[PDB]
Amino acid sequence: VTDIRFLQSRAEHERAFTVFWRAMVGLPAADELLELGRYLGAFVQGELIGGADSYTSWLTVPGGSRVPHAAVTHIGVLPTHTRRGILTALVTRQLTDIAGRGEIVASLRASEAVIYRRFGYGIATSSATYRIQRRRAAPLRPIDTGAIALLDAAASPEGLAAIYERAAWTGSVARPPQWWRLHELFDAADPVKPYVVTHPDGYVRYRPQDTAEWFSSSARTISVDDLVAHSDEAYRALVGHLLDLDLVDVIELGPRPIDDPLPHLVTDPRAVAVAGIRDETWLRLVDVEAALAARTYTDGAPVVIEVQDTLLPHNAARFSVSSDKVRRTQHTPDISVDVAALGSVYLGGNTWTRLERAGLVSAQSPGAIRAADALFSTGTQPFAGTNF
Amino acid sequence: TDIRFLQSRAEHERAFTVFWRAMVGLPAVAADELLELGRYLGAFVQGELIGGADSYTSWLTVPGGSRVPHAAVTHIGVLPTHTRRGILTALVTRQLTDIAGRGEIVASLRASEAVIYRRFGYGIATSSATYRIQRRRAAPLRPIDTGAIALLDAAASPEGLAAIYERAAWTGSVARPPQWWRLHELFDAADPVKPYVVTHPDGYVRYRPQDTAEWFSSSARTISVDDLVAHSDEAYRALVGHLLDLDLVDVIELGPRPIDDPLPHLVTDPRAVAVAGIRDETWLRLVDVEAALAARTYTDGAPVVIEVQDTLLPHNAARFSVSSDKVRRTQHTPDISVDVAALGSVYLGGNTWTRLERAGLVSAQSPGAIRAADALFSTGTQPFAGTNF
Amino acid sequence: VTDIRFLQSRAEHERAFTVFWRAMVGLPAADELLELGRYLGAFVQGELIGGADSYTSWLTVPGGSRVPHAAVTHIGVLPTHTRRGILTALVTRQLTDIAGRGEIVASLRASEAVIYRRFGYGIATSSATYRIQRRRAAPLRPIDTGAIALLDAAASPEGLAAIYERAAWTGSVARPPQWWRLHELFDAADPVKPYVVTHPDGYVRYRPQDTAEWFSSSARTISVDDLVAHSDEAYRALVGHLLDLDLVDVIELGPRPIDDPLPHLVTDPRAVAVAGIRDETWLRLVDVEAALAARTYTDGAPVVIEVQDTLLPHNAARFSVSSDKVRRTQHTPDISVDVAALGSVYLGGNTWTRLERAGLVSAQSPGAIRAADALFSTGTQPFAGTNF
Amino acid sequence: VTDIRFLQSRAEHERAFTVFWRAMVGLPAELLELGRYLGAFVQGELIGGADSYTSWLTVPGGSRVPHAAVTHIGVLPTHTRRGILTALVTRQLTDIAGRGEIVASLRASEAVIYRRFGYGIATSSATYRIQRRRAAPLRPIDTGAIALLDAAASPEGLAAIYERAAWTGSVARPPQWWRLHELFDAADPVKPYVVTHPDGYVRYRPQDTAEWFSSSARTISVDDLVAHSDEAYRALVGHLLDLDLVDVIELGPRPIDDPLPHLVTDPRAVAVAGIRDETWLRLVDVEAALAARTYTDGAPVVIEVQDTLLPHNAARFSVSSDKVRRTQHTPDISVDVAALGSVYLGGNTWTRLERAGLVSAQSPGAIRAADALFSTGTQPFAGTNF
Ligand SMILES: CC(=O)SCCNC(=O)CCNC(=O)[C@H](O)C(C)(C)COP(=O)(O)OP(=O)(O)OC[C@H]1O[C@@H](n2cnc3c(N)ncnc32)[C@H](O)[C@@H]1OP(=O)(O)O
Ligand SMILES: CC(=O)SCCNC(=O)CCNC(=O)[C@H](O)C(C)(C)COP(=O)(O)OP(=O)(O)OC[C@H]1O[C@@H](n2cnc3c(N)ncnc32)[C@H](O)[C@@H]1OP(=O)(O)O
Ligand SMILES: CC(=O)SCCNC(=O)CCNC(=O)[C@H](O)C(C)(C)COP(=O)(O)OP(=O)(O)OC[C@H]1O[C@@H](n2cnc3c(N)ncnc32)[C@H](O)[C@@H]1OP(=O)(O)O
Ligand SMILES: CC(=O)SCCNC(=O)CCNC(=O)[C@H](O)C(C)(C)COP(=O)(O)OP(=O)(O)OC[C@H]1O[C@@H](n2cnc3c(N)ncnc32)[C@H](O)[C@@H]1OP(=O)(O)O
Repeated sequence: VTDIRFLQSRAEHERAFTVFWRAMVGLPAADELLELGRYLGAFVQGELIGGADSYTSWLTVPGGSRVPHAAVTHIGVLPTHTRRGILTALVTRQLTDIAGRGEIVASLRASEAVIYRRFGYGIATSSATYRIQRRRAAPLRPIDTGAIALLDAAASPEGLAAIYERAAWTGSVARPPQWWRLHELFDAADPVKPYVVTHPDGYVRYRPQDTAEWFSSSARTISVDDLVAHSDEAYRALVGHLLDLDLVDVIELGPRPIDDPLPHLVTDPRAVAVAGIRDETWLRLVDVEAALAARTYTDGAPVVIEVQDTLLPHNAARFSVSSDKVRRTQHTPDISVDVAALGSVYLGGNTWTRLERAGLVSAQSPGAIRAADALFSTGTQPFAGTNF
Repeated sequence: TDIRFLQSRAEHERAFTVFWRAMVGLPAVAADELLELGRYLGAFVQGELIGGADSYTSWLTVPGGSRVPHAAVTHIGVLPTHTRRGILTALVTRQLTDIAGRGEIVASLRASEAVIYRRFGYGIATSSATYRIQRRRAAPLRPIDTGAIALLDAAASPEGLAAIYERAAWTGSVARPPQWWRLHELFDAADPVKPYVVTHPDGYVRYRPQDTAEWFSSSARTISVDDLVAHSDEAYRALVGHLLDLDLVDVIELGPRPIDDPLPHLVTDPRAVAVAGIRDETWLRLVDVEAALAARTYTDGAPVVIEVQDTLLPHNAARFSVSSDKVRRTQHTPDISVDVAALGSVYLGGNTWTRLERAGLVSAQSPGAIRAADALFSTGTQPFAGTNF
Repeated sequence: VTDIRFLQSRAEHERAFTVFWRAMVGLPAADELLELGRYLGAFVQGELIGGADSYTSWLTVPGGSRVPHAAVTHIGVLPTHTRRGILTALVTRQLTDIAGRGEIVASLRASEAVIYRRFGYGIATSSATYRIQRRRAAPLRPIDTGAIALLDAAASPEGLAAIYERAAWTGSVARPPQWWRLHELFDAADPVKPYVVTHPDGYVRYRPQDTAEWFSSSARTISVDDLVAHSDEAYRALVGHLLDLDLVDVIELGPRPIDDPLPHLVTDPRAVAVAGIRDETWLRLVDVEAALAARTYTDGAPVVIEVQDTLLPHNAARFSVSSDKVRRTQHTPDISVDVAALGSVYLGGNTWTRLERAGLVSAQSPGAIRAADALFSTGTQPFAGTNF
Repeated sequence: VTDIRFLQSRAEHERAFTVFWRAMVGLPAELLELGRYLGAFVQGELIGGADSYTSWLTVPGGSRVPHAAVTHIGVLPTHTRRGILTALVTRQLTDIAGRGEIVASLRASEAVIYRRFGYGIATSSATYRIQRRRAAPLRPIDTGAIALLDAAASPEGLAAIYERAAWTGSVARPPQWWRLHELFDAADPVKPYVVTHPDGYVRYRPQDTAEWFSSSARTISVDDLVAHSDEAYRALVGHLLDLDLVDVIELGPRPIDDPLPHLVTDPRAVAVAGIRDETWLRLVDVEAALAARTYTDGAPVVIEVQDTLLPHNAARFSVSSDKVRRTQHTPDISVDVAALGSVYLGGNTWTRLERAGLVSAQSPGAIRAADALFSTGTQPFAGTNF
């Protein structure tokens, strides 16, 4: 009755866009936004009623390695065909196809947080929203900003793509040409054009809010939609530019890392308030063995992790993880966990102790948890400054 | 201007009114019930007491579980008629030197303003979070065993809850002396809404219903959890599971809680748990840096040499070789340079070396020096106190 | 000093539109949206300074009969000519002209509730606005939905007009071609296009709200502007479709009947909240005898209602009303009421007991009020769902 | 394991109160009728309960039927989802039947609890906000019989005025109810004004008194308006509209069809600020309830009632203005007892419940004939909570 196959014609590609938009209901150019050969379709009695797509991408794992990543998106089923196992059919077929392509991880941005964990996706990174009261944000230590250059209207999508390409922070994802084309359209839809300030090692985009009432007796606020900084000097210089921007009362940064050292840049840490925290990267480990081997660890003793994976039985095994070697093992495990929770830990956005506390990790010794956290610990919280 | 310790009870009573004046907006009990007799410092100009700073004999749990001698600093304040004259600096300098002589190695406080104490070496070492849970959306991801849960609402005593709290082992946890419990006896008496107290063999939870006059209103029946003590993973799930299953409750507000509280991982809908706010908590001041670094545990990494800057306590201004095996003073060239305030921020695991280096508070001489230091100091849980003073 | 005549030129029709817009102050080709030979103009010293218009329409009265109805609208006088009796002159001529056309009722939508009762208009229907918390709205009984069809971009204004034409609910009014052309203009101006879902016996139009901030932690809301259901099965199927939309958090229905059985469709009636109730149909009985005879009654004993009418003395008489016959009588009345309050009861939107409680009905015999409610009682609250 | 019995000592009744308060969680901190409180005991400890009061309820036609005012229902959170409430409700309803009472009603804390037991939403209440400056009377309103009785009001005197209540949906206010409201009035520092009429009274309290003499909207709140006559109703409301310092008058709870908008020249001065379910009605004896109410001079209709908890009501009833008896004739209408309760007081019609899928018709005119019989002129309303 229901057939799941890859889309193959421009007519099928265009219909999948209409189907995906319909399922999203409230989402605000034709097929120059897609990558040919990765769009799955769900057909009942002939008509296309759902689908799931992905893009060839990479993902930066702890240690800087850039792993093959499938950026899953465009998932949706028409309301006339929901609750029939169609998404499950799409996701199972998609992950198997992602595996055959040599890709090691897949990630998405969930429209609802109750959908994808049953398929092995785990919340691996989170994002924060900061509101800075600029009048209270004098820098604790001097900030240079000498290399700052204004590029407001002269900025191009090709120039910002060149700066972003050298992104090295953990959790960062590829921004293909199709992603920049999509944001060319978003920029055209907003009448307020964004300011672009650059540094030799980064840039920052910001837009004024309620401009019709700028001179009012309220908080003139700007909104930063992208902050790319490949060096500590660039991070401080770019942030320092905002703290020194005249006429600005409130600076809103979002999405930003949950451990962004904004409170440590100012004499008054309370000038920086966290206005919200949200789940970001839903990571699905497609090849668990290859994923664990692509990431780096600390000089600890090896720990054996038994992973449970129902959709991909190839990952259901025991792995000895160490800074020296990652191998399949038959030794008794130190930790047993499902692939979804392993994905939550994989990028460093969660620890083994906290997932065990929630009841998602089974330990054989109280110090097995400590040993595993000693290996997997990272210095920065992972963060994907990009949505798709 | 004379800075001396208070001695007579009249001076202790006057220092409380002086502290209340400095706080301006703080909400009848003898001062001796809430004070430690030999620990209150006073600031005198002419005969008049115009400021002071106090502390309590306490402990603090550092990474590794060790319970370190800790000075719970509080009651700090100067009258507005004597501010900007160096009086607080004289109080803090005398207080920190006295804390050192008592053999206590750390001091912590709760700052009324975030712009006061970093100049004295205090660093934000822990933070607290506020969660709002939409109970209808918070069905447990895995089944939660609540059979050991017992209702103890009116039968709870300050002495009985103190016995459960004493077994606190989480990093950042601080002592709750009898004076702390006496103070919260008064806060409970002032509030007409009495709190529910639900217990588990390894913990307890206190919660209070909000706007009771409009309880049956359209919607948004909220409860407020002011204390969640759980010494076990099973106790943690049972106590939270008790909250998620409470009938008639629409919104559950937890605060203050650890910033890494695994509430989003307990429920099928992580977005049923929303972070409503994050605030600085522990302002930590390392009084004996060497003894503090030696009391905590580290991972099996290579040693790192940290050069510490300390202006108030030059005894700490030195170079320390930090490793899981030994912590000693060294003359070797350092791998990392930091002031004592930022070292305090990292000490409990609430900050990493990379993020402080990014803010310009850490100077590295090798690229991997930061990575090596974070490998040693990293911890699995964010530090958290859950108690104020 | 003041001349009242019908407009006859397109230049006059265009100015009457400018006068009406000026009188409305804050309201957002005109001959395409107008019906000629029905627009009255008020001329002072030659210049057009006010007017009153109407459309040839019908109105569904209790029992299903479709009576000749004058859809009055476009009433307005310039602020430089108010409080001079011009509206009273406009309304008197209009109602007399409506009477000569053989039309028996007139209705309008009042901009202010203090204007039209002095002319015999009474509030005959009211409308409600519902907000449904979708997560709490599981159906009490299973609702089928196989006959539901998505028709979003394939919908035509002509097709929905064909579905609306079968309207049989009490209070429903004609939607002339001019009305649909007017709503073509509203739909073209809004960049957000509406979803159109159909059933063999009805349809429903809905629009997503704040689409720019759809994925944020704020309740994703849709707004239903039209719900047409000619059968209980169509009503349940269409509403059931809304309750099953996967990404929707809040459903707003409005305007809807004040007795819409939404709370009885769900296990949690409090998932449906009434966000407001407002007067809708201002009904004016032009031919009281013909109106009373066109509607149906219950098998009760006749009651004699004495109607007071100052503008139209043809209605100032006593009428013996029963399920069998409606006649003029000289017998002593059982009930005395002005035509304005009779209009309020005429569609079933009010009862005789409550209007007597308000002091608008006088009873001359014991039990006359009780008897009158038995005849005039209806099972459904009247409702138009259409504005003009 | 779990034992369900009636309480027998005041010590048990008092703990049942604390257990009820515990289950209610956030309810604010003698008041009982002995011999009507059911308790749930596991190993000698009381962990749940359900209580009721001897009361009456005004059904269409004015008849005052024996009514069980259900309240105090609650189970400790350590013993929920084990069938204890179902055991309490089953025992309670069978006990209500044995006492000769024909209806039971309650005020539900959650709307998702009691329908499975046959309770139906029979009345709803509304909250009105009147912009007093815009509320001039449409017709002149007399008020010479209005008398200020503010501090001279007594619980015993006001209870005598309420006793003459004849509107459909009204319930008895026992002495225990007035004692409970004596306690609420003593706790509130703002004492209520009490204005009387020969046929009614009205209680009102000023809102936010601390900022009265200079703010945006000085509002008063009317918590009780009892009026046994059209003249008393207009006089009492007219008194409120003529209070010189009041900007906004808030009435609640009031009937959903309160003719306030028809009293003023500006109907939009009266806004509906909210609508909430009120009476959850459970027909304990369907036949006797159908007989106690009045109907119009229509043709008989046969109603088939479904009732799982009380099979005595599972039958077919011929309803007419002359006679209500059990019959074996094929029914014209089929309904479960919960939905029949929704219509019983006139707060719902057969057409709207059928449209919601709660009524099945066997004849085309059966729905229309049933509405002809059951129609009432006033929406039912219980100006009282318990
Ligand atoms: C990467 C992105 O683009 S995120 C965008 C996701 N898309 C949307 O939100 C569009 C709107 N929604 C939809 O299109 C659909 O509801 C989908 C795709 C989310 C789900 O499609 P379905 O065909 O209904 O899924 P399926 O039948 O396989 O359900 C599998 C299980 O997940 C559950 N489930 C699926 N979707 C949801 C949901 N939205 N909320 C809660 N539970 C869900 C089902 O109950 C079922 O559980 P069960 O096995 O215990 O019965
Ligand atoms: C643990 C606790 O209880 S926290 C409670 C702290 N108490 C209060 O906040 C009460 C209100 N404030 C006060 O009483 C006083 O302002 C105090 C105690 C904070 C400071 O007392 P002072 O006598 O003015 O301090 P002192 O003169 O030594 O100032 C030292 C430096 O800190 C600065 N400083 C002190 N307080 C503040 C403040 N509230 N805001 C900003 N800067 C301050 C001074 O400007 C000075 O800086 P400088 O050396 O560059 O000139
Ligand atoms: C169907 C629709 O389109 S409704 C749209 C109605 N139009 C508007 O609201 C536009 C703005 N207003 C206007 O154009 C004018 O004020 C109108 C049309 C409301 C009234 O026109 P006028 O020529 O001033 O009316 P007119 O002089 O005949 O007044 C008759 C009586 O009604 C009263 N009246 C008229 N309008 C109002 C009002 N808005 N508020 C209160 N009373 C009014 C007058 O006071 C007068 O009472 P009186 O005899 O006791 O002195
Ligand atoms: C008249 C008055 O006083 S109203 C006051 C009502 N009391 C309260 O609201 C206090 C808070 N709630 C409680 O104490 C309890 O939840 C009670 C009393 C409502 C229910 O007690 P329980 O022992 O859990 O009821 P019980 O186990 O018999 O449940 C019977 C059914 O109703 C359902 N149910 C019972 N209470 C609820 C509720 N609050 N929400 C949703 N469903 C419920 C159960 O799921 C069960 O359904 P099922 O047969 O499909 O599995």
